[PDB]
Amino acid sequence: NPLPTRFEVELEFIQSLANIQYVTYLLTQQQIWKSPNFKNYLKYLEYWCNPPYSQCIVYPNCLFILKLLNGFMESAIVNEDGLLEGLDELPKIIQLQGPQWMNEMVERWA
Amino acid sequence: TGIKLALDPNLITLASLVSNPHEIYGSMPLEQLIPIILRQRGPGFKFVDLNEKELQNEIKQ
Amino acid sequence: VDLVTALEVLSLGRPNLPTHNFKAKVPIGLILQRLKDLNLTVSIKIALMNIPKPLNSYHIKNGRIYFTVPNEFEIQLSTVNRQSP
Amino acid sequence: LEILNECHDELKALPMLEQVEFEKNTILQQRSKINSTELLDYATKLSKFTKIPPTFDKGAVGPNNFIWPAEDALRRGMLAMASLHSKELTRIP
Amino acid sequence: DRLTQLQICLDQMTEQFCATLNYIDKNHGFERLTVNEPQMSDKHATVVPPEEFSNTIDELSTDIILKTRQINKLIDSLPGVDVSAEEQLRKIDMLQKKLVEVEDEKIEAIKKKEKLLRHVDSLIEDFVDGIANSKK
Amino acid sequence: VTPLDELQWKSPEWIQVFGLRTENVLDYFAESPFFDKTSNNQVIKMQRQFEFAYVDPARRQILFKYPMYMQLEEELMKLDGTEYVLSSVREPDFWVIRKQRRTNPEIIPLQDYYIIGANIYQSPTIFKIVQSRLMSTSYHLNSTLESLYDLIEFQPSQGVHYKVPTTEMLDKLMVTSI
Amino acid sequence: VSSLYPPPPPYVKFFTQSNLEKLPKYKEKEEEITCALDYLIPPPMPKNQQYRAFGSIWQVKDQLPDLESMGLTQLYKNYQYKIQELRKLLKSLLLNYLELIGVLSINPDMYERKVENIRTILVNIHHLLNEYRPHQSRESLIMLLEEQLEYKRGEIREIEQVCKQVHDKLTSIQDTLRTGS
Repeated sequence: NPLPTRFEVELEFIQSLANIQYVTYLLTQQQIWKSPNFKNYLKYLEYWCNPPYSQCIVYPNCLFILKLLNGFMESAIVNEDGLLEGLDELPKIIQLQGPQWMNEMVERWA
Repeated sequence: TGIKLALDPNLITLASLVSNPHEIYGSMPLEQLIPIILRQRGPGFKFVDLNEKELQNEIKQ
Repeated sequence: VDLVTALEVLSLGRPNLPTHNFKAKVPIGLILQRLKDLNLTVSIKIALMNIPKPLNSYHIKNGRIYFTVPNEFEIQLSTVNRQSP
Repeated sequence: LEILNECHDELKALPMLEQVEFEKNTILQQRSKINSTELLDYATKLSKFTKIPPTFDKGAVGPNNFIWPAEDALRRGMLAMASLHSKELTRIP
Repeated sequence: DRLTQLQICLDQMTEQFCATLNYIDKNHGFERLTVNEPQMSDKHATVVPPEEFSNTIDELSTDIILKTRQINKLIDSLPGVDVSAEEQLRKIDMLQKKLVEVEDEKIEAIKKKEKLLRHVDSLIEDFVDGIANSKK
Repeated sequence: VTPLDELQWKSPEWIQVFGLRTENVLDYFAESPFFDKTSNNQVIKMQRQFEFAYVDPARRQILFKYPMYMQLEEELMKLDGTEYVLSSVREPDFWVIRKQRRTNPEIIPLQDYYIIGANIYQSPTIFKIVQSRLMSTSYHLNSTLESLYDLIEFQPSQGVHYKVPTTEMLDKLMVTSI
Repeated sequence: VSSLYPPPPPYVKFFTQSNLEKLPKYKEKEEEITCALDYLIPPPMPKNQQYRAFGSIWQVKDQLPDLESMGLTQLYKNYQYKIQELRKLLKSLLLNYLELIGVLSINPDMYERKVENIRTILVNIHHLLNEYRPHQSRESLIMLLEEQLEYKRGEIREIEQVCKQVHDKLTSIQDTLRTGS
C-alpha cells in the first residue's frame, strides 16, 4: 500500500466542500480561519477549476462552494499578529444560509 | 482527443449561467427596470443625474 | 448522460446555481439606449398632449423634457410608458 | 401616430446587437474551452451521480452519496486511514 | 431518454412476471379430481370464483404482451441504429460548422433588425422634432 | 477533551452492516461509550449468548409489546447491579435507555440516554443547560456593556451623556398655496 | 475514539511566502519529493492511471468492462448487429420465461439453472444497452446541437415574423394615408 498522494488527498478535500456539514464543521474552529496559511490554501485550490484537473471531480457543487467562499476573502486583511478581520461573521453566514444552499442544489439535482 | 465544441451557453435546457447583462436588463418593462438601474448606478443616485453626453463619453473611454 | 452540468464545469469550472453572495452590473450602452428611447417616449407622450403658450419652451434631453418659463422656473418631467401619466 | 407607437414598442421587445455580439464572444470562448471527447467522457462520469436514478420511486432511497460524499463514505474511505496515517504523511526528507 | 424508457419497460416486464407468479400462487383454488372426494374451504385461503380467476389470468397475460409490443416498438425507435461512432463524429463536426454558420447568420439577421430599428426610430425622431418645431 | 454529555455518538457503519430497529438497540448502545463494560446487562448478555410488580407501566407496555425485553428483564431479576432497560419506544426511530440498579425488590433510576434518528445522545440535566445559556447571556451582556461604555462622556456643566461623533416655513407655504 | 472528519493535510505547512517567491525561480530551473518547492507545483496524473479514492478505484478514462473480464457469460458481442442481438435477446427472454413457467408447471425444482439463464439474458441485455450508451450519448449531444440550431432558427423565424408584421402594418398605414389624402 503506497502512501496517499498529494493529488489524491487534495482531490478528496476539494470534493468534500459539496457537503455543507463538512464546511460548517471546519469553520467553527477559530484557528482554522484565523490561520493565513489556510487562507493561502483557499487561494491555492482554484487549480481544480481548470481542466484537465476538473475531469476527475464527481460532485461539482464542491467547486461551486470553493468559488463562493473566495468572494469573502478580498474583504479580509491579515495583520502582523495574524488576526484575520472579516472572518468573525462568515461562519455565521454559513449557519444562517446552510440549509438554503444545499436544499437549492438538491432541487437542482431533481 | 477529438474535436472541440462551441455551444450556445445561455440555452442548454430545451423546452442563464453566462451573465450577459443585456437580456437580463432589457427584457423587463422600464417602469420597474429604472429602480434597479439607479440603485446599481450608485448610492443615493437620482434620476436627475442621467445624461446623454456623460454616457456618450463614458463609452468613449 | 448529463451533458448540462458537464457543460457548466467546462464553461465556468462550476455548476449553475443562483448566487445570493458574491463568488450585478448595468451596461452603460444599455443605459444610454434606454435613456434615448425614454427621451423618445417622453417626446411622443407630448404629441397627444396639447402644450400651453407659457410652457411651449421645452427641451427633450437627459431622459426628461425641460418645461421652462424664462426667469421663473424650469420643471423637468418624465414618464414610464404611454398609458401612465 | 399611436399605431406607429405600438409598432415601435412591439419592435422594441427584441434583443439588441451587442447582446448577441457578446453571445458570439462567449460561443467562441466555449470553442476554446470545450472538447467533444472530453465533454462526453466527463458527462458520462457524472451520469450516475448528478441526477435522480430514473428507476426507483425514491421514497426509500435518498441523496446520501449521490450529490455529496456521505458520512459513512468518509468513514470507510481511504481518507479516513489517511487521517490516522497522517504521521507518515508528515514524513518529509 | 429512449433507453431510460426501455429500462423502465424491462423491469416492468420483471415486475409483471413476479406479479403474475404471485397471483397464480396465492389466488388459485382447490380442484376436484373426482366428484365424490370432499371439497373443503379455508377461511385463511383467498378463494376466488374460477371464471373471473381465468379472466384476471387473461388480462395479466395480455398486459404482459402489450408491454411487449411497447418494448418492440420502442426498440424500433432507438435513436441511431444505422450510424457508427465515426458517423457520429462526421455528424458532430458538420453540426459544429452549421452552428458557427447559423451564429453568423443570426448576426446579420440581428444586423438587419438593427437597420430597421434605427430606420424606424429615425423616422419617429424626425416626425416628433418636425412637429415640435411646427407647434412651437 | 469533551466529557460524556456534550457528544453525539453514532455508528453508521454498524447501521450499514446490521441496521437499527426496535430489537438491536441494546448492542448498539453497548457499542456506545455510555455502556458500562462491568454492568449486569453485558454479563447476562454473554451468558445468554453462550402481572409483574416493582416496574412502572411505561416499561410494562414495552414488556407486553416486545418479548425479547421481557425475558431480558426475567433474566435481570435473578441478578443485581446496574442494568439497561428501554422505558419507551416510538417506531420507526426513537428509543431511550436508562441506567438502573436493582436490589432485592427495590429499584432506583439513573441517567437516561435518548435515541433520535439512530444517534445516541446522553440525556443532560437541565441545570447545566440553563447554566450554558446563562454563560452565553452573561458574556453577551458583558460585551454590550463594555462596548457601550466607551461612548459615554461626562461634563461638569451638564450631566453625564454620550460622546458626540465627529425651510421650516415651507409647510406654511404649502398650506397657504392651497 | 477520534474526530468525525479528517484534518487538513500536512501539505498546507509548505505554503509560505518564501516558497511563493521561489516558485517561479524553481519553475525556471506521483512525484519524487526533493525539497519544499515541489509542493507548490500541482502533482501530475498517476502513471498507473488507477487512483484510490473513497474506497474505490477510479480511472482517468473509464472503459466498459466485458462480461468475461468481470467473470460472466458474454453471449453475443456498426450497431445494427447489436440491435439484432438485442432483439434476439428479448425474444429469448420471453421464451425462457415461458420455459420457466413450464418447468414450474411440471417440476418446481429444476428452475434454478433456468433462473441463471434468465440472469445471463438480463445482464447481456443491460450490458448491450450500456455499450450502446456512448452511442446514445453521442446521439443526445447531436440532439442538443440540433436543438440549439432549432432555437437559433426559431429566433430567426420570429425575427421575420415580427418583421413581416412591421411590413404589413406599414402597408396598412400607407393605405390609410392614401385614403386620407
